[PDB]
Amino acid sequence: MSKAQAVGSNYRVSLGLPVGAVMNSADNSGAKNLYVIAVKGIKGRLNRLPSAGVGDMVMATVKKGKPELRKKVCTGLVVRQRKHWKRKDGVYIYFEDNAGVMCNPKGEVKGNILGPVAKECSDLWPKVATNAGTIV
Amino acid sequence: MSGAGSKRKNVFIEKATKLFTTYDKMIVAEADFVGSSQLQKIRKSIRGIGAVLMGKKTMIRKVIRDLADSKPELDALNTYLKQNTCIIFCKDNIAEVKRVINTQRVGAPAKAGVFAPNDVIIPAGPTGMEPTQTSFLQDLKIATKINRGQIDIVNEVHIIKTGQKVGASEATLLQKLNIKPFTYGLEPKIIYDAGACYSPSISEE
Amino acid sequence: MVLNSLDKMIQLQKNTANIRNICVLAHVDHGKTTLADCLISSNGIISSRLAGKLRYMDSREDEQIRGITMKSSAISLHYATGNEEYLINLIDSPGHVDFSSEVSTAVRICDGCIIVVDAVEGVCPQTQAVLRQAWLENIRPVLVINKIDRLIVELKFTPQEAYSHLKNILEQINALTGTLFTSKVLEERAERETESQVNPNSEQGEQVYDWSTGLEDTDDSHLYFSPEQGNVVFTSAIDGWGFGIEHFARIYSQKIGIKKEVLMKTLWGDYYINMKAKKIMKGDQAKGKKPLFVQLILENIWSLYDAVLKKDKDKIDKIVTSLGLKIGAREARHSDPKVQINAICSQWLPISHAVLAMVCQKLPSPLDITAERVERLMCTGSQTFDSFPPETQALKAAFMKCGSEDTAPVIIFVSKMFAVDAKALPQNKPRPLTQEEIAQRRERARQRHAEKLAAAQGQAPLEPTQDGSAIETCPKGEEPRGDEQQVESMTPKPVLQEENNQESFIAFARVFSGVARRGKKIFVLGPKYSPLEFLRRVPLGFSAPPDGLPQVPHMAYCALENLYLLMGRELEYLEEVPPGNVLGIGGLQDFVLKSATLCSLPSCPPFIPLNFEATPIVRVAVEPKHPSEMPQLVKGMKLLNQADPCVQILIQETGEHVLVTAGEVHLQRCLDDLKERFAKIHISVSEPIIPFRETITKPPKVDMVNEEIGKQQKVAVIHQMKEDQSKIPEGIQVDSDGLITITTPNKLATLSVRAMPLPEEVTQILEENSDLIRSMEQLTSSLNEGENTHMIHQKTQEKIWEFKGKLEQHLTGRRWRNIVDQIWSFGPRKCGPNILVNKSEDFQNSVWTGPADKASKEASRYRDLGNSIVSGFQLATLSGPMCEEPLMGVCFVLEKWDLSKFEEQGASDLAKEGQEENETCSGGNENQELQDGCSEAFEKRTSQKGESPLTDCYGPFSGQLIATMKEACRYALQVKPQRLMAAMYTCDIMATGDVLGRVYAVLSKREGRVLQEEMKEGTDMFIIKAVLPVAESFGFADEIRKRTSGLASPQLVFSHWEIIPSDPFWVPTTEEEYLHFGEKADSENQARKYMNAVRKRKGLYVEEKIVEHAEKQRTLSKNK
Amino acid sequence: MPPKVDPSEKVEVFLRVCGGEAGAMSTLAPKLGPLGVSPKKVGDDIAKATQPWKGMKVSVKLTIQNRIAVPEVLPSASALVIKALKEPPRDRKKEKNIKHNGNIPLEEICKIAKTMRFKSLAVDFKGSVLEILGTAHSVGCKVNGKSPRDIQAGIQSGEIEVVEPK
Amino acid sequence: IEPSLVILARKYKCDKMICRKCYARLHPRAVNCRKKKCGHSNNLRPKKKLLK
Amino acid sequence: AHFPINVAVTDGGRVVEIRNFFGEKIVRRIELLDGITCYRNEKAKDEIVLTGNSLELLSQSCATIQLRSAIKYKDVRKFLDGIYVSERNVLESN
RNA sequence: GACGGUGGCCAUGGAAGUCGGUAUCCGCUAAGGAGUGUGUAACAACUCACCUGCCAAAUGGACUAGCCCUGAAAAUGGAUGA
Repeated sequence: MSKAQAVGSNYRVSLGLPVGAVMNSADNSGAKNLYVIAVKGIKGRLNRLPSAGVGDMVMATVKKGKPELRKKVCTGLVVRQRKHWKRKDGVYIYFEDNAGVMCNPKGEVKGNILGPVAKECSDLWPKVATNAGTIV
Repeated sequence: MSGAGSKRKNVFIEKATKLFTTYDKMIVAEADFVGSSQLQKIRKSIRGIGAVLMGKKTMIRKVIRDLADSKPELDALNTYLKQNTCIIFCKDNIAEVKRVINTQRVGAPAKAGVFAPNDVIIPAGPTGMEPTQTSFLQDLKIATKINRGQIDIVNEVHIIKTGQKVGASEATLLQKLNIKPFTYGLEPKIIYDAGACYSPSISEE
Repeated sequence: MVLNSLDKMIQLQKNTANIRNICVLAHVDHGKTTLADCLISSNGIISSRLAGKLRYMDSREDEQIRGITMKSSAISLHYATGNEEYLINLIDSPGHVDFSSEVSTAVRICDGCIIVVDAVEGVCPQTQAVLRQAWLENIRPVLVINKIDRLIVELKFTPQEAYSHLKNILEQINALTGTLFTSKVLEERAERETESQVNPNSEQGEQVYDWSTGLEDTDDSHLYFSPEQGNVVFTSAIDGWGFGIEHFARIYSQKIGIKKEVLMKTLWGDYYINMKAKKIMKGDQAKGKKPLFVQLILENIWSLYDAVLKKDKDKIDKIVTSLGLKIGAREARHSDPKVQINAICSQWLPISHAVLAMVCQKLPSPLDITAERVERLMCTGSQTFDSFPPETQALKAAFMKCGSEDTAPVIIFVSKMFAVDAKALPQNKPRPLTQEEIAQRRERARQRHAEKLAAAQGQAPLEPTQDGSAIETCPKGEEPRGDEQQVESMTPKPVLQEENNQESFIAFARVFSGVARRGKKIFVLGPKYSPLEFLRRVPLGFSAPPDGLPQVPHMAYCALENLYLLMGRELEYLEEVPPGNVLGIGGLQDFVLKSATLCSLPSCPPFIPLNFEATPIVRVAVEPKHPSEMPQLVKGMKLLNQADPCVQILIQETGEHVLVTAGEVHLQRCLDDLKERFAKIHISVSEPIIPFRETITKPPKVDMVNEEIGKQQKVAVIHQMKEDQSKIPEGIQVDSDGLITITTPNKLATLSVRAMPLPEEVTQILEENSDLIRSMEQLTSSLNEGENTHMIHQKTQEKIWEFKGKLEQHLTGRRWRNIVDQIWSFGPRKCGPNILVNKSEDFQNSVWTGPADKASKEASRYRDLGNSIVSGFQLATLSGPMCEEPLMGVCFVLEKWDLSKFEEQGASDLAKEGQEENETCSGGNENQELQDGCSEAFEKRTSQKGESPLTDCYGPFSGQLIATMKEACRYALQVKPQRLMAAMYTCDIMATGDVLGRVYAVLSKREGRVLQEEMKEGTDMFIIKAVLPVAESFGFADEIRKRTSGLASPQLVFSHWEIIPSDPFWVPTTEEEYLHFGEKADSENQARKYMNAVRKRKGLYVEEKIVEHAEKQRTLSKNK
Repeated sequence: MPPKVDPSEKVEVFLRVCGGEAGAMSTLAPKLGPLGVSPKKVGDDIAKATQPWKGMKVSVKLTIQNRIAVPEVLPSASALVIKALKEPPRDRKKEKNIKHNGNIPLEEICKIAKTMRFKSLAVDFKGSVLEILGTAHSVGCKVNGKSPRDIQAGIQSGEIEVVEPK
Repeated sequence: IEPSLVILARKYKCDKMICRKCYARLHPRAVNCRKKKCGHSNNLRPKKKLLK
Repeated sequence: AHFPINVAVTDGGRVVEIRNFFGEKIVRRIELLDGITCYRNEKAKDEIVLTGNSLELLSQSCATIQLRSAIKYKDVRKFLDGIYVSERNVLESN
């Protein structure tokens, strides 16, 4: 799932961390944390984490949030990777700290996206682009 | 097939070796190119004058039947079996035997398909065809240029040239006018009269 | 029109008889895109098709190709053209694909509808279901033919094929016409011709000059083979088209000078102009020349397409010029191949100039056609109508001028409500209350506020771009946001969304009402209003308020501040509707109840009762999940009532957790609804449905029942009935070959019964249930019956003046009129087929007079033993020959029941009984201050004298007695011969020559037989009659469709139930009888499982008690 | 000819199963059914009136299509005559139920009626026609002399010869 | 035409005989699988026919 | 005719190419063997003829062409479409 | 060429050789089962059984056992010893 990239996949993979990394929910829904289970499309090989997306969809969970949203897996969307990258451009976007949002399995983000969102992510997921006034 | 043509001899030696050519007169006519439907009906006039006889495998054992009968086998140097034919027994006169089946000669519906003469007129088949269809069919003599929802083709005559006799006629064009000329078959190959063979004639002498 | 406002429309909407209701409709929403596309462009309050396609309307090419994609929506499409108003409104009724009540409901939300009929297939369950209602109503529906630019663009044919297509359409429609009505003369009109203008003075006079030729209606005033005064159309939408015959005519007119009417006639069928100088010579009217469409009009279109394909800039322009219209602006602005076409078909598209006139010509007023649509659907009922004398107070004068009153009282009519907890836009807030502000918003929230919205959205959290000219400019709806407001307005606020919280009072519906204003009162009616109920389906007519006549007496009023369909949503501005309209109830009302028509009158004869069933009785006894949400389901079913006409919520016959539907998938849909769009719970479904009737074939043999039909000596009727059960629980004592009695006390209190067949007509009426519950119980307290006594007799023949049993009556002399009083348990539901036979005044304190059922007849006293009888034999009628289910298709007989039996048979069982009760023998006459024996004597009037010396207070105790009656009866049934009387709907399937065999095959596969065929007079269509069971008739239409292409149209009429060969058994509940071992296939069939999860049904009765009672679990059976 | 108005128009002979009234004829034949403009109910009158106690099940019924101008001629077959001979109530109202209750001869009372009806067919008449008649139906059994559905060139039920007028 | 061409089409594809081993479409009046691996089986379904 | 099959040619070079074929937007060029000509009295966008001298080669070429106008995925009773040899072993009248 | 009584009787608007079932008989013929299939709503049409034309002398089945093939896949490269 979902899947819709992009055109392209907005080029190479970069992560803040793979499996077992907290990033904030950045969402009006009362998920307060997002912890990764795994990432979609990772086919992977012998001993290698299923590694965080640059703006791609993930199997996640609400570890600390609303108890209703707590437990039960959730497809999400990575929004900003603390750990850095170069783009086809020659810039190195880098962030304060990791972040994403909990989302629908057609990609759609629920409420409104908080804070700054890398443009690649927006490009990937049109709903994301729609539901924010910050796309930097 | 698998047999003596199709099956063993002991069915067609029963109405061949038993039923001879032993009669007043005979005429050898081609009438196996016509359907049994109307042939069996016009067999009513044939069974009065005699009957039809023999399967055509025993045509070379007909010599031992012409020793018994007074008439010979080869009168005009023919065994009288070269195509699909019959032998009509006859007791009519020399001139009237030549018109005993020609007065009632007629074709019939076929099982493996046969031609019809396109010199004579083709009867009217399906009537009230589509206007577009009619327009398309330019080979029809009286054609239209699209008229209303429905229109007659208007054809009670031949739709193709006069000249093509039976054998080399267009059967594909007789499907356009479904009812086709039934005026073929039941014709004499030779006119035999017990030791006096005349040529095949449609009319009396 | 690009510019229209609601300020102009509200004034012109008040007046009536010059408005003309028009509606959009199709068989499965086929040709919906085309109709809508052309209308959107026309409409001005949405600002053309540039800022169009808002307020729910999803256009698709799939649909055109052939596709349903059904949806419930509405666009506010009013027109302030010239000097008049035009209440069109884009009605999109979803309907349903199979025949049903749903189809009847949804489709009836239309006045003066245009109907798209036959997509590329006819004579289906689709077309004969939805449009079955529309063509029945004489509302002057116009013939809309399918897309013609498919033949030009997609398939790529010449315009000559258009004619062919038209012809085909006509042919298709002929079949449809011949389902109802008659279509022997109309097969001539299912062609393409114009036989007029063959004369020399016409061929060069009215073809050069104008003159005039008639285009008026002929024979039929429906959609079958008529021009409808120049409103027939060829509706397309690939780049948007809005055109038809009129358009074609117009072009022709422009070439030399011929009248439009004349031209239209020519263009309906074929006409042959030679084109020398537009003058014709005869000879070409019997042979032909060249039809019109390929000569001119569509030829031009074809040429244009060709030009486009090749890519020519001036050629296209030339073609356009030739076609008799202006060439437009975008010819050297863009490269313009399709763009040019698009440009032209925004200038060309506003049909309001042409079509409105045509509409007017067709339809002088909506007042006229309203009189012809009352007698075509339910208004009094299925029997009578309001147009006839039954139910006539002030209706005939009212619906001639339309509406109930000219001052607007409001009414109701079901057309399926909107889904709550999603849309909840009707509110009690200032901006909908203020009717002007909302109107203003509506006219400004198409492409004007959109820019503002955009500005708000992108530039509020600050910095979307990084080092760009977005934050630098900071737009307030100026130069940047002006773009992207012509192809589609980005974020325009289409339906005026919810600013404040949800308060759901949404409803779809229809109402015809006069001039309604804001702050208008209506007298709200209760959850069950009796007066209303009493008015419908009978000749009664009266208007009075509650004086204790309804269940709830009330003197309260409800407000009604608006009339809305939710087409522009919220409390609208356009509320001043004329007599006759497409809108439903508004204000704070979503009550479209069955027994509560919202009116200003406190009670009135209901104008439309709820819709009728296509196939009678489709049910399922489901149960919900999790404990607190049990009444939730019930609550939901109150909302379900509002939506669909039939659900078992009002009046308990089978209990409130049961659906009532007509259809194949309708039931399924209903099931899904109460998980989704009503109550948000989740429930246990059970797709096995409809328990069949259990009929006993014949009586039992000589055992303890001497009055009988001789012998039951058969091996098996279909499955064995002798060795499968019985003969050892209470058969070791008596009966060798079976068991028709009991020996628990062992001849202290015993009985014997019989189950004969009963004639089928009689059964049918019984099972309809004409008798009431009060007709069989408590006649001393309530009123003593009279009209009901003879009716019963007419059905089941038995009386208190019959001392030779049931046998005499069943055989000889049917339909007598006598009193059938003093009956305990007349059937399983107390209104059914069974009866307990009185063949005695008094045996020995048994079998005479009910608990309080009387005919004013007594031998000595009314007192007898009615308490132990009535409860016992109710349970005997509810456990069949395989346990469970009601005895249906049966007239029960009681040979004898004898209490106070001083005889007895020496055995172990007897001994045990003796030990238990310490009785030397049974009685009632005597006592030792021991045991029980309850009777009717004690509660009615104390002691019993005359019929017996002492009252019954002795013999086996009452509970035990009650138990034992059930047991013996159960035993008797089990041993009797029985067959499965399967439930049936006869299939009167409209079929054609090629698809009879296929239909028959299906029937063969799924049980039944073809009885006979009836042929329609003068057509290739027929109607085949064939019985088919009810269980297999579900998913039938779909199957039919799959088999060929839906060329046969099914419709399931109810034709009683029949006996067919299937194994009528199910494993016995008693484990002593399961030692015989009923087989897993033949004594537990898949057809015979309608009981484990298909029998939880009780408004009236479904009680099954645990048999045998004898003190405690240690003292029940010790020597036994 | 084309179906456009009701007859007289489609003037042509058609063989029909018209004869019965509750199985063998509910509404018209399968050839005249799928056609255009023509009254499909007037075909009920030719069987109900002309054949009230004659052969019901798949009768040999010729009727010229002029519609309310038909001869109601009855050419018949060997299985119709037997039916006719048998009483009314066992023939009709028994068309979804089998019947084998005929023991009436066609070798004496129907013997001479064979040639009067059929006088122009493939078969020979007088000598030949007597044998076909003697076995062309399963309902009737006949007396000893001839019997159906066994050889007619050897033993029959008394007759051994190829032809002998019983 | 379309009937005269559909038949032709069928003849080239749908109306041949498959094996019950190799499933190999032989020819409309076939009698052996004509393969080495099969062993010319002499067991032959006619390939199915359908209206859809 | 849903996606009308459109075949074109060059003679001399002796090649046939199939443009539209079951919505295939490619060309399927197939070089005919030497000694094969191709004319076409089409009736309703149907019929190609290929005439040649060596039976063995012309026939082969035809077969190849036929093969090329075929789909390798999904049912064969689905699409009953492609090129199909109506009349082989046909000899012109001289 | 492959007919008639004939739409035999059943079931069945209808299913006529052929949804399906039964009895399965005779006329005329060289020749034709109340019929092998395809097909038809069903009839028809075609095809078979069955008969003749032509070519012109061999042919058809059913097994039997010799070699060959199918069956017959496993792990470092590979062994009639090469």
